[PDB]
Amino acid sequence: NVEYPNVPYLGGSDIIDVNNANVRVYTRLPGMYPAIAKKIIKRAPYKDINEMLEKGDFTAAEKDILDKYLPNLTALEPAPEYVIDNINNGLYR
Amino acid sequence: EALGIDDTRLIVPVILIPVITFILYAGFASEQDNEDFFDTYDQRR
Amino acid sequence: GLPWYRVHTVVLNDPGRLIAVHLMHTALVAGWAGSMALYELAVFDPSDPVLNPMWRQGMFVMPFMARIGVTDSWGGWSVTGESVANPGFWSFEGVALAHIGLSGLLFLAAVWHWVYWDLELFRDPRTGNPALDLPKIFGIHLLLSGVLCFGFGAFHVTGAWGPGIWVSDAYGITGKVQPVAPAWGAEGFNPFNPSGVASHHIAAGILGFLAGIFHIAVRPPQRLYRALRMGNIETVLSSSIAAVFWSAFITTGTMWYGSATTPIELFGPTRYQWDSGYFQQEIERRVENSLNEGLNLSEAWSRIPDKLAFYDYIGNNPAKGGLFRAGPMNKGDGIAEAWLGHPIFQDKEGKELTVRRMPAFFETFPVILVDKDGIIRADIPFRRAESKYSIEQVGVTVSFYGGKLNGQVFKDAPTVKKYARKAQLGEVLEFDRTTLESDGVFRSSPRGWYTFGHANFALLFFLGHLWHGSRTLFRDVFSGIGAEVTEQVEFGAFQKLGDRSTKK
Amino acid sequence: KLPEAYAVFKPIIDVAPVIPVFFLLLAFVWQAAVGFR
Amino acid sequence: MFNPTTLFQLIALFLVITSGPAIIVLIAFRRGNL
Amino acid sequence: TRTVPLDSSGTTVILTPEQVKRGKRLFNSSCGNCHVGGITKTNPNLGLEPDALSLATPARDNIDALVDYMKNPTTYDGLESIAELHPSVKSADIFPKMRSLSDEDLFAIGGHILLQPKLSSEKWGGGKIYY
Amino acid sequence: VAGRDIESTGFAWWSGNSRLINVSGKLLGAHVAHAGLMVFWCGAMTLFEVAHYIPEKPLYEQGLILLPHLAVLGWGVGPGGEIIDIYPYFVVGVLHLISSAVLGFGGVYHSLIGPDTLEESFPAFGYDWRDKNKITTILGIHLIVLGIGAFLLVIKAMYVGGIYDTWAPGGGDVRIIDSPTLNPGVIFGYVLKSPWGGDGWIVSVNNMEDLVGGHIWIGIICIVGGFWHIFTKPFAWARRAYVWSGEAYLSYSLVAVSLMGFIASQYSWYNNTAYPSEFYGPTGPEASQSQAFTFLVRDQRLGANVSSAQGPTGLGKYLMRSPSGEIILGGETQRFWDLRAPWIEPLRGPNGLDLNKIKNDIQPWQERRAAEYMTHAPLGSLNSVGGVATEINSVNYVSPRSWLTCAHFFLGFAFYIGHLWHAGRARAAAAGFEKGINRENEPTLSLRPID
Amino acid sequence: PSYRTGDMAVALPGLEADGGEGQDELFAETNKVFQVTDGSIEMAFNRVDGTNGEFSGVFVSEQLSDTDMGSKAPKKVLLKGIVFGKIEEQ
Ligand code: CLA
Ligand code: CLA
Ligand SMILES: CC1=CCCC(C)(C)[C@H]1/C=C/C(C)=C/C=C/C(C)=C/C=C/C=C(C)/C=C/C=C(C)/C=C/C1=C(C)CCCC1(C)C
Ligand SMILES: CC1=CCCC(C)(C)[C@H]1/C=C/C(C)=C/C=C/C(C)=C/C=C/C=C(C)/C=C/C=C(C)/C=C/C1=C(C)CCCC1(C)C
Ligand SMILES: CC1=CCCC(C)(C)[C@H]1/C=C/C(C)=C/C=C/C(C)=C/C=C/C=C(C)/C=C/C=C(C)/C=C/C1=C(C)CCCC1(C)C
Repeated sequence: NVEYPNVPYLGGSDIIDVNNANVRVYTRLPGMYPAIAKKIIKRAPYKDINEMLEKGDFTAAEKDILDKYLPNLTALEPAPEYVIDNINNGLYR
Repeated sequence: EALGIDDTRLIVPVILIPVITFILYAGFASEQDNEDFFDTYDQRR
Repeated sequence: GLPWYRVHTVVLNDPGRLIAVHLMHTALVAGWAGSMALYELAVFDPSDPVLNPMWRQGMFVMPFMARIGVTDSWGGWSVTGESVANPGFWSFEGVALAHIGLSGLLFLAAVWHWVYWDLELFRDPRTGNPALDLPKIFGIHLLLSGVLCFGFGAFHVTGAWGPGIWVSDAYGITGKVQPVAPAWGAEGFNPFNPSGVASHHIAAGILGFLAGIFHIAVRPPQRLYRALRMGNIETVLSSSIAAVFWSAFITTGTMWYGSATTPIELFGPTRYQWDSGYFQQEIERRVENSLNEGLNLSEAWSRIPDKLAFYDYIGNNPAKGGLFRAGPMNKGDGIAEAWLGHPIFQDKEGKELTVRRMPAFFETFPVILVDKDGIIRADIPFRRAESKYSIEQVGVTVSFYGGKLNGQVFKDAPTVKKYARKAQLGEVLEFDRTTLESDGVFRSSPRGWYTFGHANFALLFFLGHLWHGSRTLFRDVFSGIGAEVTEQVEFGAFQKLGDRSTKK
Repeated sequence: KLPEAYAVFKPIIDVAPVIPVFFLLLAFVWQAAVGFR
Repeated sequence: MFNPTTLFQLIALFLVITSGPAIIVLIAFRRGNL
Repeated sequence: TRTVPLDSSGTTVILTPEQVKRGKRLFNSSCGNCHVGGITKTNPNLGLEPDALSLATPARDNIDALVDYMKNPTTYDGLESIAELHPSVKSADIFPKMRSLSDEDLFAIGGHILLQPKLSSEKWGGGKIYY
Repeated sequence: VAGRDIESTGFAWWSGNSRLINVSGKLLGAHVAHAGLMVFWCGAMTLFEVAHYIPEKPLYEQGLILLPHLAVLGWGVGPGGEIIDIYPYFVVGVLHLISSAVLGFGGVYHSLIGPDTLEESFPAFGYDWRDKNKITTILGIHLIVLGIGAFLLVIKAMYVGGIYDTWAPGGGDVRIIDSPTLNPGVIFGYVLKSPWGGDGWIVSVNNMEDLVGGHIWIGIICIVGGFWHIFTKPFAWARRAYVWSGEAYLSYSLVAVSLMGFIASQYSWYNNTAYPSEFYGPTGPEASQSQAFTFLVRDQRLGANVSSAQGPTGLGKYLMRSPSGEIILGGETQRFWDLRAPWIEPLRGPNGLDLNKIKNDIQPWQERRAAEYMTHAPLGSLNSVGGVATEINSVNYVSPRSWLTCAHFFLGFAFYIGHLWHAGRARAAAAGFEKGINRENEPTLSLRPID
Repeated sequence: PSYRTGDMAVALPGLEADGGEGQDELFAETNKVFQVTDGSIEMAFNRVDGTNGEFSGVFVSEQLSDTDMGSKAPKKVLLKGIVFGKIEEQ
């Protein structure tokens, strides 16, 4: 769409929004790729962060990484234009 | 698929038309002399 | 028989019918001038000279009428925006009707000279053949042109007996026809000094008058007569075409680059005023001077005239049009209604941002916002790409100072994107689109169209000059060569090439 | 790599492929020597 | 500068490039049917 | 420049020009087909840009980390090994071009990888945009 | 000296080989010397590629085109396309070099000091171009020689060590071909197959059994036809049809070998059976499908549902549907869905790629092959820079398939041009107006005006 | 889902100068909206295999067509074909 206010969190800022961003934005955070982020993208829709921490099948070390990356991580309303492109998104460089 | 032929009715014209053209050409050739020559080409028609 | 491309060579040795066809061409040109003026008066809108001047409406001969005095109309209006109670005869309509009558008179004269071709004046008293004493004719015409140039520059331009020429200020705000005193120093060769016009015409008229006296008085040398083929009129044609395309190149340059003879209130601004930020620098200087007097931004930007902000706009750039985007400039972006004011773009932290202006090369330019340092702080994505510095993310807000939207602050993203896309083009204006059904692609000014037409005409007349010089210097071998060429083309047969007396 | 018994003859093997081009140039030189009769 | 592999390259190239012209020159010296 | 970090503590080593040239040649011969320009043609989510190497577990912004990756490559998280998929001296039988690289060769390759961000900056790992 | 100038032959120095048309012995010398040149290039380039061979890199990464030709035939090749010994390549090169010395001596002898015309000294070898019987005898002898060569290939493939079959289970190995396809239906349905996409005419031979069986057929046909031409003279229709002169025969050969050049270029570009990708490298279709297949594997293994991933246009991003209804790889590689490769056919069901076999039946060597082929795609430049034309000068790779295909397409077109030139001149010289129009009797002046 | 996946009138720079209202006539075409329409599927099983988990029959589908990302009216599509599936262990 022409107008979309919830797109500084698709990799343009520090805070990363789930269920609307590609797997490439988890490469900025060490230890969040290609593991962990796979669990985030597979079970995409979340209400907030705690829903991701509970519904995701995260092991204790993965939970330690999640505890390492609380503040640069959020969960907003899902947009189907970005849900369908959370694995490839057409970016390759 | 030989010669792109999938139906056997397609073979009837492909074989038949050259036969008729060969019949006309064979009349023409039977009108000819048809003995060997020693030249680059045959000037007899 | 004659080919189709040689049908006019029948008047080459017929002076009476040569004068007749010249009269017919002159009548056609004068009639075109009159009819073009009448059509432009039919399609001209004199209501708003500030935001809809004559160059926005595609007027072509109206600028040339307004350049040297004719500014009023019988309808009661002037191109300066004033009201004229008593227009007088020499209005736009008066000039057009005078040109139509002149065309008719020249047409009748052409008829007479075509019928009465065998005048005794055109026959040589010595030989009896139809001949023209071209050097003395050139002397007479040079004397006449010197008299006309001196009179124009001494009475018309100076206002001694005449209206003067169009003189504007440095930024095209207050321009009118004024008497012009000549400048005889080196400052008369400043092309943006209108005093140079008067001084040039006076001095060149005097020199041309003296040279015409000389050319009437003195016969040409035999070496120059044989070398330049002065008995043949095609050398006159060749040299005249050469001088004409020289003059066409000169006028093309002075139109494109601008001079005092091509003011921006008649032909529009130049592309180099947009490239250098001429009007932008002037507007910023005025705003800074008003801010130094204790005014706030609203009062400083409200003091900027609408004409000055209208000049600082890329739609008025002559280098933004198209070859086949025909029509007036109002057929493009539209008819300008109002100046919306200067947009100032602020992010969520209050830092000011300026949209980078579109260069004249680019049909489309990406919308990017830079800070005072020059770093990209916000932009608009291309069409649908994932973004990092978008307008919605940075939260860019735009506040307008001056103009119609003075004091208003827009914070919603679609409006901010719209106004940033407008500010990419320069000053933000309001355009009317339903009057002429404007498509939305920029069109060139009369300055640009004049430059295009006359550059191409000069380039083609260079070829014409080459052709006629060739036909002049090679008249004896026009239909081909003979058997006297075979001996000359032998290598080393003669010492000097082409000379039979230098045989080895 | 060549076998070590013949590895010292590598430069000749490197020169060898372009020799037919030298044969073409040799034909041209031979025609130059007879004056292109 | 001086490499035995490069030296042998240049020697072999010189012999190859001068064998044929040597044939032509020697045939021209013996006044053969060149 | 010729000075790249060596250890994870902050130790730096000054590379000889012969090492730089040999590392450039070996990187263009053994890694170029998949790491032209500092990017990855087969996994474009990761690259040889210093930000991607530094923000990794373990961080590959030093000589020893790069040599260890060339000896035992792991995933970006580090828990899973990719020695079957990525060339390594452990998998030199899998990838035949690795069988000629020694420890000094890996040292030169790592020095070239660390040395390129300081040569024509923003073009190493920036893809076709910075060409 | 008469016969070697323009005053005695009518041909200039730049057309001096046409002075050999009626000089049979010197023509034989020229042909034998040229054969020596060809064998010399074979030996010299074979030894050059042996000397430049790096045991670590594959054959297609080193710019070698003759070592792959020997690797097809099973010399020094282990299982999986591994080059284990290059000594037989050296043997081939040295044998060709010595044979080229012999052939060059023969060519020089017959060109310079042998008899100019063989028709009086050795009548069994002398000939006239207009004598159809002797020319057909020579043609039959050469046909039987070619049949013997084809049977040499057959003997190599069936008895002497075998040839490299890239379709052998496990990843390809040198295999004795014991049951060649002698069925004329298959062999001549290859010949009558369409040359367009999905069929490929005879470029689409996908197993060594068909190759060996049809080479048996070619040898039998060539030998039978050679004896046929040794014992017969052309029929009356053939005598009326063709021009009987040396230049006409040359033009016929030129068009035949031009067609062969085109066909070999397409063999090198598309076929991966007679041109295995372990040696010549992957084809363009093979490289694109390798890239798509490796991405498919990396997304099926690392958590991405490839069969339900909608692309940017609503089509398949990884797996899509073919125009004939099969499951093929999605993306821009959908045009290359006709690819058959030994590393993908075990993973291919009756409806295309079987998803269950993709997720279950992958052998690791197929992973290695697909990971190797996806990087060295046949895209290069004349200055040998790898990748697309918008790449930097750091990759040095142009595929041998590209070199062979471009060179032989160039030569096929050039020899079609030569065929047209020589056929036109043969007709004009037979009719007798190859030197220009006769001024005394111009054919056009004796015709009625056309309008 | 929409037929296509994921802000200017690039053609007309003079259209975005009108003042206050620029390129707003060509806004719905510019605003490519990802629209997820809904549909209903009804399938019946004509024959069911007992040895395996296979079933066969016909299906009737009703859904919407391309929206041009929210630029054209979605026409409803009626699809009546055949269906097959296997039921086994999860
Ligand atoms: C494949 C290349 C090739 C071959 C095999 C031939 C062969 C021949 N050409 Mg020829 N030619 C060629 C290319 C070739 N040409 C090209 C490219 C041109 C254009 C420049 C010509 C132009 C040309 C003309 C104008 C004429 C010939 C003629 C001849 C014939 C007589 C040769 C002669 O008397 O030379 C004598 C040459 C020499 C004595 C010097 C060369 C000595 C040898 C051959 C050099 C090579 C030796 C070798 C390196 C050592 C091998 C020995 C072995 C033991 C290892 C001969 C059959 C003539 C002909 O038609 O005769 C009737 C003739 O008039 N040619
Ligand atoms: C088996 C192949 C073969 C054979 C035996 C011949 C034999 C002959 N040709 Mg021939 N030809 C061939 C292939 C062949 N050609 C091909 C493929 C072409 C198309 C390019 C031609 C084009 C051709 C022409 C145009 C002519 C001959 C001529 C001749 C006769 C004299 C040749 C001579 O003295 O050369 C002397 C050799 C040279 C001077 C060396 C020249 C080296 C060239 C310039 C290298 C550059 C080639 C260039 C890159 C190719 C262009 C691109 C291509 C696509 C066209 C002789 C009967 C001539 C003749 O009189 O016929 C009776 C003649 O005029 N041929
Ligand atoms: C399309 C085209 C071709 C390529 C070049 C270019 C792109 C520039 C473009 C230019 C085309 C050209 C050359 C157009 C020419 C237009 C012209 C010459 C128009 C002129 C028309 C003349 C007119 C009305 C004259 C009217 C005069 C009248 C009643 C006089 C009447 C009278 C007479 C006859 C006797 C006395 C009394 C009175 C009343 C005065
Ligand atoms: C045994 C050994 C172990 C490992 C090392 C090593 C590789 C060196 C190897 C050594 C191999 C050796 C010594 C091979 C010997 C090779 C030889 C002598 C090759 C030469 C063959 C000669 C040839 C074709 C010549 C043919 C003649 C031609 C065209 C003449 C054509 C022409 C003539 C007839 C008229 C004029 C125009 C022209 C074009 C010149
Ligand atoms: C099956 C397969 C897999 C891989 C390897 C293997 C060799 C086995 C391969 C092929 C095996 C076989 C049996 C291949 C057979 C190929 C054949 C029969 C090729 C023959 C092509 C015939 C051609 C051009 C004919 C050309 C003649 C033409 C136009 C006409 C000539 C003339 C006539 C007769 C009519 C008028 C015009 C003219 C010029 C006077």
